[PDB]
Amino acid sequence: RLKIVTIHQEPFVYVKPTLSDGTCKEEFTVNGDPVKKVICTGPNDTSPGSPRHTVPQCCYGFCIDLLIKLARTMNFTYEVHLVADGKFGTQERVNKKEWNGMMGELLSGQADMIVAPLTINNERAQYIEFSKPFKYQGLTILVKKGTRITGINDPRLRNPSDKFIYATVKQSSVDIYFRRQVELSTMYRHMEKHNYESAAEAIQAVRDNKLHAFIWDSAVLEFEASQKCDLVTTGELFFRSGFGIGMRKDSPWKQNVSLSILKSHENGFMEDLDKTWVRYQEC
Amino acid sequence: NHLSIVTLEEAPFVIVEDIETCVRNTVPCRKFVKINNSTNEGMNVKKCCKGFCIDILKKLSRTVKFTYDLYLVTNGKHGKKVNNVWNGMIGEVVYQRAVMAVGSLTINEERSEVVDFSVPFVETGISVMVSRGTQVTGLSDKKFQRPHDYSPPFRFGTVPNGSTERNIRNNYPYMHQYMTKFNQKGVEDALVSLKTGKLDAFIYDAAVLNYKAGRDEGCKLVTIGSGYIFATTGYGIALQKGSPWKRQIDLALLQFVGDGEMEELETLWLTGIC
Ligand SMILES: N[C@@H](CCC(=O)O)C(=O)O
Repeated sequence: RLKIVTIHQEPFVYVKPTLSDGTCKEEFTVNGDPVKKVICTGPNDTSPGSPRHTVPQCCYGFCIDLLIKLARTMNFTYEVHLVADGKFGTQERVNKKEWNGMMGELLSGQADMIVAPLTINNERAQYIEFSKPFKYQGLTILVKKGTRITGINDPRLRNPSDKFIYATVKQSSVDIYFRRQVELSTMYRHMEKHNYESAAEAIQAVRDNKLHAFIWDSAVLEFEASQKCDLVTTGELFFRSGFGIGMRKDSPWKQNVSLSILKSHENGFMEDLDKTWVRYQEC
Repeated sequence: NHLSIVTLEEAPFVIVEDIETCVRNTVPCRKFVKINNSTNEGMNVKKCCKGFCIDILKKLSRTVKFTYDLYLVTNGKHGKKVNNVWNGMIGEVVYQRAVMAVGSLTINEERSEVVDFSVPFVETGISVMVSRGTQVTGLSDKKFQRPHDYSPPFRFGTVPNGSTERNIRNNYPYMHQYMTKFNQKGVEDALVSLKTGKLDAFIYDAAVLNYKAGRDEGCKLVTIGSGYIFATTGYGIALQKGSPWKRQIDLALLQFVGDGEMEELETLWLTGIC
């Protein structure tokens, strides 16, 4: 019975309360099919430095459908939980270094597999096994409709001031990316003061004119812009990256997880998930 | 430390030139050339190789710390399983003639059963090239799926024996059997067929098609959709199963992506005027 760790990240992972009886509300997809939901335990209010009260919740979305497909293909059972600290995972200095987020849970044995929109990168690949990518995407910039920014090389990003605020999500692949590239140090120092605990909080802050630009995954940002017409993406993709399933290096499932993902791209299953969860709406 | 590496010409990933040494952005690469067809005798002609994948190989050689003897495959091309035996670059790796295969080598499920692939280093998949304005939705378009429902039927093909034909054969049996009369011997023949009106569409590797549309004279030939890709995958370095080289090659490729070294290679080799 595999312990699966995930994270709230629409449209990949939706997280909703259970009904009073502890079951999940019956719903249908955009195509009329029943939505497959799983019980996922996790903390409720994610306020930093506070105690975490774990409660059963309902999880569904692209990554949950992918998990169900992996479980049926490879004949394994599982139990899903939401990452306790609500983060994707970075390695921070404490000489000693430690991993937080889903990366920390997988390496400590709190999870056996990460099934989420987890970016494949050098830093994490030294410690864990990533599958071949289940999604190819990159980074883009989300702004309020009307905000004029050319992209990553715009002077309001490259020569920053407190008049135009931009940020990413703390302890994420975007935070890793900006901290590693010396040429991005000017931007990293600006963002460090303004980074958000979660993508949802950052997206809301762009809608509320509290954050002028949010730098994040195009797979998420393009979805948000397709749903909220006051939100737009700007500029070409940069840091073209993919999402992969994460496992420990000694996992007996690693070869078959990657073969299953390749099979899914090739037979149209991955495109079926894009049509169900990602590309069905337009602004 | 000194590794036998196999490649295959496919511009701009691997471009072959005549040699009396290899200079500039080129590396030595040999090609076995037959003396005649009534002998097994041949000679290893010294040639020079360059391109996106050659630049990747140079970076890996330096970072991972290996030297190599690069050769061009002569038994087939990228890789096909024929009577259960792999030929092409895949075959060279399977049958341990090469430690690794570097080139425009698509990662797919059946190849991953016999070789280990590195992380993908170029995004690809299956795209469709048409003359600008051709109305085709994607691979699921009825003009492709049920071709004889149209009078006259749509004329489309691929270059057989690669990952694209294998995908079409497995997914769309009627389309596949219809298409084989439009098989193109190579990408250059297919582009000529499209430009002279002998073909309506050409289905092939997305990365090569995007590169060709980028350089098309007059920018007449385009890939359908927003440069739409079915069965998104990538090119990968093929290694022997259980290779001790995979771990460090993967970390190095991921380091290059993370340091923006891949975007530079894309600008240098792939982006076109169109
Ligand atoms: N890159 C392909 C060859 C071209 C194609 O079939 O699209 C392969 O590795 O087979």
